[PDB]
Amino acid sequence: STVGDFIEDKNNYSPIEAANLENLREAIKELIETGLTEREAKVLMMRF
Amino acid sequence: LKGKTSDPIRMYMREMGI
Amino acid sequence: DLRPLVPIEGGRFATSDLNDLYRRVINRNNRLKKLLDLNAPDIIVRNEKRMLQEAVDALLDNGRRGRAVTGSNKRPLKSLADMIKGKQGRFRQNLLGKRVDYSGRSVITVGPSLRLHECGLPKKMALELFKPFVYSKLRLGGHATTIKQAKRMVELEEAVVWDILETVINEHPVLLNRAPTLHRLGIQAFEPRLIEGKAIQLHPLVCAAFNADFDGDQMAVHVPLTVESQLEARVLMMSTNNILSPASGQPIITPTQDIVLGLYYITREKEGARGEGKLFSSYEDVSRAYNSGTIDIHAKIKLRIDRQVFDTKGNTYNEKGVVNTTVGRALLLNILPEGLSFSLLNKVLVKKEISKIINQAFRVLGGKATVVLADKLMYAGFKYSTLSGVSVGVDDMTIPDNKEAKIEEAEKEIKQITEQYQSSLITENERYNNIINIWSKTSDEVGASMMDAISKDTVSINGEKKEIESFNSVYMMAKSGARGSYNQMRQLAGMRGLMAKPDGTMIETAITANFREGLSVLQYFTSTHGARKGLADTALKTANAGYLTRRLVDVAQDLVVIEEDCGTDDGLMFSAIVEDGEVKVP
Amino acid sequence: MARVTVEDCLDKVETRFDLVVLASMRANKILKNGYSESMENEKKEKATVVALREIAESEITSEQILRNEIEG
Amino acid sequence: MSYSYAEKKRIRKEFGVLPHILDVPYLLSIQTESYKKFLTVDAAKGRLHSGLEIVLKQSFPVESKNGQYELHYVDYQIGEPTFDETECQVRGATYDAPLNVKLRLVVYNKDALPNEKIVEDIREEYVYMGDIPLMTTNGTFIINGTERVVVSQLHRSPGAFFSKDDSEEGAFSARIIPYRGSWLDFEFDSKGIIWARIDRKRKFCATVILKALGRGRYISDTLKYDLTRNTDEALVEIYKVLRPGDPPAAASVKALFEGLFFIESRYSLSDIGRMKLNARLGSDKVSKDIYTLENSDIVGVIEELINIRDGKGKVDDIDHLGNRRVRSVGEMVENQFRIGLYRVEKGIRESMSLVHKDKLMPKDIVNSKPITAAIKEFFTSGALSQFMDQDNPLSEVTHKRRISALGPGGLSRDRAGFEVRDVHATHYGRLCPIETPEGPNIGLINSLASYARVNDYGFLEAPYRKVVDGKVTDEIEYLSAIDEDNYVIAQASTKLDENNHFVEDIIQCRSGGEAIFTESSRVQYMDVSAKQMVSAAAALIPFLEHDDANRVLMGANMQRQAVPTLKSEKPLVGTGMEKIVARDSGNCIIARNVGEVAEVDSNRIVIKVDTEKSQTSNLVDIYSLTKFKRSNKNTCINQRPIVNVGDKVEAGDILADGFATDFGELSLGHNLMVAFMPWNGYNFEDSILLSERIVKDDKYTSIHIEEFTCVARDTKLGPEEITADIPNVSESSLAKLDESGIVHIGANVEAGDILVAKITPKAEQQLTPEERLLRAIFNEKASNVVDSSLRMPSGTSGTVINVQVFENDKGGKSKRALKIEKELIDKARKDFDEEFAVIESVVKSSIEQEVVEKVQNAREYYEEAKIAIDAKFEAKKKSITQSNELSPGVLKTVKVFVAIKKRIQPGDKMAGRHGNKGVVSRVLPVEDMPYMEDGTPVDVCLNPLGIPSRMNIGQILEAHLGLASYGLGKKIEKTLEKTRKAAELRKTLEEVYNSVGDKKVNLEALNDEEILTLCDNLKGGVPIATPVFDGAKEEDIKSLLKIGGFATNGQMKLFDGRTGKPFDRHVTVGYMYMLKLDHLVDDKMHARSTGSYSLVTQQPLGGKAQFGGQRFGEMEVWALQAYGAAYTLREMLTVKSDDIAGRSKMYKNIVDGKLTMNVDVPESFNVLRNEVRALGIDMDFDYSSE
Amino acid sequence: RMGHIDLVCPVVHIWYLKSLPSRIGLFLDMPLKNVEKVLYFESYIVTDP
Amino acid sequence: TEASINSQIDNLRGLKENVLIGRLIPAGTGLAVRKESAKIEKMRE
DNA sequence: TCTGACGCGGC
DNA sequence: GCCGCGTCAGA
Ligand SMILES: [Mg+2]
Repeated sequence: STVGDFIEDKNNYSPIEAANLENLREAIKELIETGLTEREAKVLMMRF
Repeated sequence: LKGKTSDPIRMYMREMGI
Repeated sequence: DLRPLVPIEGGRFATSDLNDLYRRVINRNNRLKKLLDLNAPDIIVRNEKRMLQEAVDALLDNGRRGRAVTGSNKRPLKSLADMIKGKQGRFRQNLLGKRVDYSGRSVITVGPSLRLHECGLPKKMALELFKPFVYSKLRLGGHATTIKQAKRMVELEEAVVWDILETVINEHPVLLNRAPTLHRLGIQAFEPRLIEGKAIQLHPLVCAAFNADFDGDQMAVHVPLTVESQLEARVLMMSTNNILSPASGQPIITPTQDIVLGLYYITREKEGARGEGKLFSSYEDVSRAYNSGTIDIHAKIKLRIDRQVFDTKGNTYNEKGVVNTTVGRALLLNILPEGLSFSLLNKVLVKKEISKIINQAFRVLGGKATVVLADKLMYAGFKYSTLSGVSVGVDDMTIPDNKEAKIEEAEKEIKQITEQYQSSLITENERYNNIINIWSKTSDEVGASMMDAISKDTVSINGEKKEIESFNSVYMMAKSGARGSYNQMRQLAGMRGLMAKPDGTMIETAITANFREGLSVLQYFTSTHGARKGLADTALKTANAGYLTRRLVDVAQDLVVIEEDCGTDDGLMFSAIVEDGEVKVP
Repeated sequence: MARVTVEDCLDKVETRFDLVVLASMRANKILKNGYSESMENEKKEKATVVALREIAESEITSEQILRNEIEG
Repeated sequence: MSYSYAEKKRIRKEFGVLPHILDVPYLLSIQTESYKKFLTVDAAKGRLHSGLEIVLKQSFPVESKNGQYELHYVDYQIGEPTFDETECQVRGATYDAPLNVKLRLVVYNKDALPNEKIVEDIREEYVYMGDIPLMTTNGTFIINGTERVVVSQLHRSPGAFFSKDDSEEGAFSARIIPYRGSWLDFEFDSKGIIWARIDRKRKFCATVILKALGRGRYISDTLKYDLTRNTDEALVEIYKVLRPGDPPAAASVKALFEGLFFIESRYSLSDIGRMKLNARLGSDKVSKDIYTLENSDIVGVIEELINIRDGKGKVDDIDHLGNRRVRSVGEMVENQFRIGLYRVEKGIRESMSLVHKDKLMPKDIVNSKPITAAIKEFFTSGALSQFMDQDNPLSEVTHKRRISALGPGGLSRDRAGFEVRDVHATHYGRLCPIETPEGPNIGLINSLASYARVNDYGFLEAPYRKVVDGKVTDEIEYLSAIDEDNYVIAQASTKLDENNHFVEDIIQCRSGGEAIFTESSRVQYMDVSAKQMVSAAAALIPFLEHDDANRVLMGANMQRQAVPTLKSEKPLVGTGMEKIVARDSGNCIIARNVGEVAEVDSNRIVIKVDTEKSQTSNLVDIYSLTKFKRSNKNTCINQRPIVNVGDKVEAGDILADGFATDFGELSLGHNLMVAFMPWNGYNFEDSILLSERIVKDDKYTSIHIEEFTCVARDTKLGPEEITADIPNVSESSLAKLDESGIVHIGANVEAGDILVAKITPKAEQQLTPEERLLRAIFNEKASNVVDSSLRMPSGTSGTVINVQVFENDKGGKSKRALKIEKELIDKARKDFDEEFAVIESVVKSSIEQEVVEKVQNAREYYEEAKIAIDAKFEAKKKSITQSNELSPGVLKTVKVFVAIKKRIQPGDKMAGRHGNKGVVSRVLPVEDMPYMEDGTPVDVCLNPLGIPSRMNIGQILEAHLGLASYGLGKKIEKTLEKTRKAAELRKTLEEVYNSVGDKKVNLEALNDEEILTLCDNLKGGVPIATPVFDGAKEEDIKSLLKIGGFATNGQMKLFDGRTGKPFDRHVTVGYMYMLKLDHLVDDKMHARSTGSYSLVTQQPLGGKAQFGGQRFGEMEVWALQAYGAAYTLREMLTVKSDDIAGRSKMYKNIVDGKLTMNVDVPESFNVLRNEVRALGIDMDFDYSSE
Repeated sequence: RMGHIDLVCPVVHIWYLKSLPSRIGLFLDMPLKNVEKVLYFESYIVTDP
Repeated sequence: TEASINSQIDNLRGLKENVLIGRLIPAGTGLAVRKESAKIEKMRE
């Protein structure tokens, strides 16, 4: 072999590193949907 | 002489020491 | 990012060869501009303007015209064009290559209990290849809610994991492949089933397609994922679809090595045996009898049969009566499906007939009937090939008796030829050729002798001594096409004979000994020549056939059956291809 | 090969290729209909084989199957 | 028959007929002696000058530029290795020896030769030169602490070679092959022109050189064909060929030509080209000492060319061993030394052009670098220096006798074919024509034949017995490879009659190199032995002469990948050669002097030597054992002592056999009562069935010693730390960690626990809004550090045995570092102090016992013992304060050592010595195997269908002999299960041993205690030795079988284990030694779901080292095409490998559980469109409406 | 996302010169070595008739 | 370099091109699709 | 090594 | 219009 096939991609999100995210990106998007009537939702969205 | 020789170093040395 | 400079271990970096050629053309252009500015003499202007052209050509593809540049390590650099050509290049390396995911590979073992559409699978590789499916089923099952949850619960191998895994793969076929993949039977689809251990098991009847044997070969395994794919594997790629070979209609799953030994063994006959000439109504009768241990399995009995038989023209006529069979063959009566005539099983059953059975079954009865039949054939041949305890001693190799004198005649004639030469009465080359023929013919004779010396055994049976076909081991291993041929028998019991020096010109001294008797140093040395030559000749071919099939695949890669009829009315004239001595193809 | 095989299905539909595409369409339809209510897929087989069984028993008459794509 | 210590423990009944003319020479001579010639001298061999000094001789008088500067060589002195062998390995260094020489410089007024250099510079000193890597006693080098071996090299000889590439007639040629430089030639044509070329050129007529000197016709056939006129036209024409487009000069080409063939440092033949040319031409009238070419020589060349063109001569054979020679390491290193000296002296002629000093000393001049930076490179990167394949003691010897034809100055893997890959009739006594590789290398490796040797010029000789008028004498000579062409040689089995006269008349022999029958009147030599033809690893195959060759090839190539196991078990059917290999490799401990055992324990041995019968000695010597030392393939090495307290031993006996040996017999496997019967398919093709008694009794179980190592660097964000302090980690996963960040010594680590815990800092979070929120809910702080610890990779287990830790440099170490290092060097120094103290206690016991003169005799030996104790306690601190130069940039590093037993399991690979092999297919419970009538069961169930087709019969005969030995074992057992007396045991032992065979072991020579050791050691079986071509014949095996009480067959009656009803057709049984091969299944499983990807192409990795990804290569694409399997081919090329969106998309679809696919386009194609676009070519997608 | 480099004096694409047959040669209807001489600064050639 | 001059167009139309670019090759089930889906038009039209 | 397709120069 | 001698392209 050669060295030019042991260097690997390090600055991206392996398809697991980018699947444990939408499982959270969508989680709280529902968690909040069982909170305030509407207000604190608006406030947390605007302020975060 | 101008005899198809490709490498430039000779084609420069020739004229150089003229 | 197509010529990176990523830093790697050792606090060092890994440039690409393109970075250097770029870093050269650039500062050469820069110096050129500076010169043109400063109004230098035209000689050095010329030298710069030429050095620039050289670096540009090197960047495009160095080595086209000069003595292509090298780095410190003194390798010819990998220029631009040198990336999209050659076997290691870009086209046939990463566009038709693609190391894929969801794959694994390990050592193969036999597993003679499976069915023709199954395969063992170590639970570890299974847990790995199916992991996301397991994740999905755990989440939906309500035993974990996040992904970190399931990943943390599979890392420790919970018990429910194994159950959910087993239900994942209930009907999820996989692929199996062996490295040199010459024909489409080099890839087939099976249905896994969990096993412990760390090696793949595959049904033996297919080790002829994959051209595999169990001395260490390793197979790969890929998974299909979609709904179209893992249905295409089921319909077009499962082992139960590939019976006949695409090359020629001959079947490909016929019993091979000692599945044939047992069948041929229990399907022979013997003259004076126990229970001879008895009477039996049906198969179960013969079974009950034979398990009681009174009858010899090679005995001749009379069985009354009654079963349908399929005619050529789609008829199905009834057949009945009493037939003189052998205790062995009746034991195979159970497996024959209703539809085939008993006339197939009622013979001695060497390989060329087992294949006949399978072909006949396929062409009239269906496809599934054939795989079930081959199932039972294996299941039985394995059984009766070990109750017979076939084995091989050294006295099973019987040297013929007339060997010494048959050698004496030959060596005396040789002395006579040397006489005719020594007094210059005969030339040289003719002496050589006639010596060759002498040794050849005598070796042929001494070889043909051991055939009668090992395939026949006389015995003073009740009344007298009559010759009968022997039950010798090494004779049965080769009269049944199981594994062997006449030549090996010759070199075991007869004599080696003529050993060709590298070219092929025979040596004027033949080897008189044989393997049961061993050889002297010189006699072994004379053989190692051809040994090494023939051994080396394969390795120096393994790349050539692949070359030719590659060329051929290119020539016709785009021939597809696209339309029912082309309507034309022109073709060729065929006729039996005589060769002045025989038809050789009707 | 649990119960049903291609040799069965090949009697109604033909060319053994049309089988693939037709069964795939049918299994996709049966899949997207929310059949995955999860109290059944652990007692029976995947839809990929349910479709084959359905085509073998000659229940669907694939001439009909396509008419479920216009139902998309 | 004991005659020695080890054999006295378990004698080996022997067979054969032939008397033992000459013992086999030392095995590793080729590798050792090729170094003494380069480093030392002996006048007896005539070697007055060590080749090193000879290479030094040819450079030093240089006298740079008239500056009254003289440069003369005086002497040379070799330093001492700062660290001995066993230490330059542990420290991670190179066993080295510094080189220093002596130079004198002299000067005077240095005017226009007015007493130029006569008066000044009366001094001289021993300048440092460089470093010289020394070899151990066994022929290996430790380079950066890694035992390496430099295989010899076979290469064409320097001289004249005439051939004819006969796609023509008379297309003769010639070559003057030089030892270093450029090689001429002289070819013919169809018509008869004598052309000439210089290694490659325009084809200019050969008379050009003759002008460059200035029925015999062809001169006139050529002279009138070239237009050249006179002397200088020749040179001005040649100079065009050598340098085209180079305008010639006047006083330039005159240097070119006469430097092309006529400069003693530009072209040479080195005592061989000269001799091989002189003898080829007879002309002694040319000095056989000057190696440069000569005009008389070249006209001889052309004369011989035309002479052969007439028909008076003979072309040569390029493969005939007299034309190819061996060149070992002691020559390669000399060559590199020569290059380095070139460089340094060329630099010397310029380091005088910067005079600034008063009374310049002759030391500032000399440089050193280009010498070591060349030697070291050849040693650390050359193709002819690979790791010593350290599977087992046979692997070592094989690798040290190997002889390649590859490397600098040789062939290439695809630049040869069908010729250099064959056994020439001259190979006979020199290279084994059975032992080679089997890949694309077959025919270029050629292990060495046993009795072979190397003459002073590098040709391989061989021994022989002369004959004198039909009576075979007992003189022995070493006949060369060429003189052998002429004589006629018999073979070692043709019998004699009480006076060494050939009983037969017409025999077989090799007359003209090839084989022929002839008459005893015309023979001149008989071979020294029988195994003279085969290698030193072929001779380990009983009944070799009853086997094929393609099969014995594999049988030899395989038994050197065999893996040693826990308890070595001697073979029961050997060839009396395992006594030799192991003894002839430094894995055993041979006593130097004869004496008595003082005190032995499993760490060292002490021997007091009776000086009465030994030369002047020291009354006590030691041997230090080596426990559990690793080896390149991760296999455990440990020696185990044999002797007992107070035993009489002799010089040349086995004190403690070590690696994979047993009582001094190379043993690689075990013995298994084995049947031959197809069982139930479970040995279908070549598979194997085992019996679960083998496993439960630790029969095939090895010890593999892994070794990990973690390192800590100084990165641009700060120092990384190995302290046992990392958040997100409990004290449970940390529980097995000590108070310093390093695991204990004893903790049975698991598959994925921490070995050393590290951390590295990071930055640049700017975390997602959701990460921000969730930090803001649980008050989750964002740590700036990340841990990268060291954990055992999955699928492994084991425990810990050693923890090496190397600290930093130039920094006063802290408490747990400095104090711990002092405590470790203390546990070394104080313990070794008690060691040397026990040694001194032994010496003092032997002195006070001998007090009845120690007043002056050994009043200084302890003075030398304390000297070395101090040398080691200082070398235990004479390191760099951190044990290495640390390769700057590295703070701290640690080595971890893990060991794990492994047992055989379905999937491993066994293979007997006879070329048969297979994969273990199952393991059956004890009660299932077939079992003999007595009750004993059978271990293995091989398959009978194999043997006939692939004619490896010898395995059968091995099983018969094995059955016999096993019967003879049970006999002695029966006689010994009652009446443990001694006399009648001598009787039954006479019965067992002296019944068959003509050797008569002479069992009278043992006492009533040694007999009770022997009968005990013989219970398992009785060893037998069947030499390789002097074997034991059938009827002997049969008489032995009868003595044992078995059929005059191998065959016997067996019973199934599932019923009990017997099998018909009595089955063969026997013993059949078996091995396990280094192709385990634990390191070939390798599945993969998703992992890293390739940087430049975004595709998975490969190799199971990182995470693999199985190559779905090109040929597997045609398969899926032919099936018409479109879909499964499509997403096999995008979603699985290099569709960035599709990867995550599908991995998401799965975990959710819906149906969808997006397959836009792969990435490699975009990369291709770029790479083609980076040229003036515009490839691009488009649309079409026409 | 590519870039580019500015060349002071033009430079011949090697491919269309040394590809056998030379498209430059076939175009200008001259033998190659005669072209390479011009290119290697070894002669001149009338551009203005 | 030869096709570069002629501005060569290349209709895919083959088996070793739809693979370089990831498309259902025009054989096997590929033509089965191009048939069955085409038979949908005549209905929905 | 080769085997040739394809040359493009001496005559 | 051709008998020998080159380069290139795959082994
Ligand atoms: Mg194999």
